[PDB]
Amino acid sequence: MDIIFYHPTFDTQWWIEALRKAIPQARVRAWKSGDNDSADYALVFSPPVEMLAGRDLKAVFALGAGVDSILSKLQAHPEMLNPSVPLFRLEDTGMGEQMQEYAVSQVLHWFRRFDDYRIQQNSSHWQPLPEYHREDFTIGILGAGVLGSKVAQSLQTWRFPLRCWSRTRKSWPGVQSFAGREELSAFLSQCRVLINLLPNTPETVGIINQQLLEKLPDGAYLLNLARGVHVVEDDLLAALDSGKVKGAMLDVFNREPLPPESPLWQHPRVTITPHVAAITRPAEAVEYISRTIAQLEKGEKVCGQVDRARGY
Amino acid sequence: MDIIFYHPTFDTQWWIEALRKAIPQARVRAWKSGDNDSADYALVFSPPVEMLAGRDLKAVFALGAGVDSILSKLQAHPEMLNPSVPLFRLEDTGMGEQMQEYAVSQVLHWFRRFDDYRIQQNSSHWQPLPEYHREDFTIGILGAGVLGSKVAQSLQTWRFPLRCWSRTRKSWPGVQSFAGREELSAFLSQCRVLINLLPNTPETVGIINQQLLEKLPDGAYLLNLARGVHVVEDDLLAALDSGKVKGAMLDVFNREPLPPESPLWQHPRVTITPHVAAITRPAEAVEYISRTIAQLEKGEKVCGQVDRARGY
Ligand SMILES: NC(=O)c1ccc[n+]([C@@H]2O[C@H](COP(=O)([O-])OP(=O)(O)OC[C@H]3O[C@@H](n4cnc5c(N)ncnc54)[C@H](OP(=O)(O)O)[C@@H]3O)[C@@H](O)[C@H]2O)c1
Ligand SMILES: NC(=O)c1ccc[n+]([C@@H]2O[C@H](COP(=O)([O-])OP(=O)(O)OC[C@H]3O[C@@H](n4cnc5c(N)ncnc54)[C@H](OP(=O)(O)O)[C@@H]3O)[C@@H](O)[C@H]2O)c1
Ligand code: NA
Ligand code: NA
Ligand code: NA
Ligand code: NA
Ligand code: NA
Ligand code: NA
Repeated sequence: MDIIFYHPTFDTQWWIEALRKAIPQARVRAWKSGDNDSADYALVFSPPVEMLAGRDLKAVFALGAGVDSILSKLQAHPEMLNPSVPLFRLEDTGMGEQMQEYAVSQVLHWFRRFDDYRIQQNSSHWQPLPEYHREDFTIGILGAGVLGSKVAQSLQTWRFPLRCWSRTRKSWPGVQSFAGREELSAFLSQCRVLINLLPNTPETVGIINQQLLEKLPDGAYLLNLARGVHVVEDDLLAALDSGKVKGAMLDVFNREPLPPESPLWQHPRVTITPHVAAITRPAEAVEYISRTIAQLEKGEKVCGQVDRARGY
Repeated sequence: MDIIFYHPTFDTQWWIEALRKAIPQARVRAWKSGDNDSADYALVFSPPVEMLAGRDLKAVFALGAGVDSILSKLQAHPEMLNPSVPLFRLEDTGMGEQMQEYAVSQVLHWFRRFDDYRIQQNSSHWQPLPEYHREDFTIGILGAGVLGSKVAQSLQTWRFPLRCWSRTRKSWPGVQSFAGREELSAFLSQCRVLINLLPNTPETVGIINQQLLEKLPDGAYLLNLARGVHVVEDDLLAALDSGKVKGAMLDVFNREPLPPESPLWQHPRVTITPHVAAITRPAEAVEYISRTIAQLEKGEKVCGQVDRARGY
């Protein structure tokens, strides 16, 4: 088999050698413009149209969890990916654990009021604060997917009440499952902490807006780990200023790098990380890709597959 | 049986009623000066000498995990507690989990470089930082006791390399156990994060000093959850300023409330909480005390007992 690889910023030489070692029967090469030699599999991130267009590939692997950019690209250039080509994405490959690290750290951070103590430390002010209680600290997770379930599981360890929201019902014992736009209000009403792990689709763009934020309990916390387009930044700023939202930690934004004029940077109740919540671990991705190719060759079921009509 | 209760700041009425409900055969009363009526058990925090002196109690329960103040008090007033009186302390009663919340949150906080991103956010500066790796993030725990083991266990969940230090060898699979002054250097040499859960004894006062801090790897983190007397604050400040210690989160200090003149308050790399790491949960303490009295009455073994010669 022949594998073509393309990523704009990763260590291409490392990946290619690791793929050769993991799939010894594969000829693995870096794709450059002009290469129209055959390929059975394409491993891509932000690929050019010319790399995929008119290729009857056996599969394409998107080297990330989110596929919103490939899809919108294929939207603008429908000839980029023939409809017979299955599209795969990275399911977990270390991003589950990284999302758990981020979510558990910050949730405990808010629950133990380290944000308040930091404000007080700024004034050299010593004052113990009343403790919060698990019953008042229900955590709602917006997507209930590969990453959503991982986060939920890690938070169950800490005995927080848990609820998730998705398109289809989930069966997680101890997590109250909400499904559909019609149940979104009920879900929101108890979320002391709202964690966003939705994919970017037309049905979810802008979903965290004034209408959503007003359904939250007062003094809620927003942890946006998914895509910046999910949040209407002005509505968030208004909810922060009214006390509706006590605090927000944001890893993604409508424009990235977040422009320095944005009020989010210097807002006392906002924490910013430069889109680093979860990046794939190359050794785990190489294991996942070679295992998936192997299952494809054996006729076994794989499932980590992107539904291009559904949008994720 | 007769129980006398004394605490300077807790809700005495709540405790007394909860103890009555949990031990229905007990007459439970709040101790006030002048009360020399009989008592089988004393539940005390920071008691006056007059409450205990010359009483042939069946047991005394210190309403906390640390007993350094009762002991030093009994040191200054040897008649306060007859040597036949067994002294008990609160083992866990919810402080294990609270120490796990604090330790896991901050360790992940440092490991994911949220401290660096916060510095950068202060300048509205957007920059992803190289990730840290578990192999370089060994966590050492200074005490290996009730709270030390709880913290170690919660950190094992996250796959950090773990090592503990104590007087006696421990048998925790996956945690490398160090014991005695003679092995303290070897223990320190790999501690990327040093978590202090020692009791305050004459053998441990001042142990975190220039000599200890220089044995640490560079860019270490100090998390002091035990007693302020363990840390020589000037030596810590010097290690912070030289880059030896990247960061310190401190819940306890040599004087409390930490005086506002202390450089710790405004130091960029120091986080301060007003001695709130772990407080006992009254319902869990009442359960532990009544269960312990019950075991004492049945002749079973209890063990949560303070060794007054040893100092903890
Ligand atoms: N560094 C970073 O910040 C970072 C890293 C990785 C990923 N991410 C983001 O995290 C997202 C989640 O990844 P994942 O692997 O967990 O995705 P996933 O397994 O595909 O899960 C997505 C979840 O969103 C739900 N969903 C989709 N559309 C919906 C709608 N209209 N209404 C309600 N629920 C809807 C799905 O419901 P069903 O279960 O019913 O299908 C699913 O539970 C990615 O899409 C990516 O944008 C961010
Ligand atoms: N809010 C707060 O900040 C807060 C709350 C609760 C407790 N604390 C502090 O946390 C401490 C720990 O409580 P705990 O219940 O975990 O106590 P513990 O079960 O008695 O454990 C103490 C540990 O320290 C070790 N140790 C004592 N002296 C030593 C020495 N000279 N050299 C080496 N190791 C020594 C002991 O070793 P062995 O196992 O060999 O005996 C033991 O493992 C308390 O004493 C208290 O000061 C703070
Ligand atoms: Na390339
Ligand atoms: Na993409
Ligand atoms: Na609680
Ligand atoms: Na009292
Ligand atoms: Na004490
Ligand atoms: Na790692």
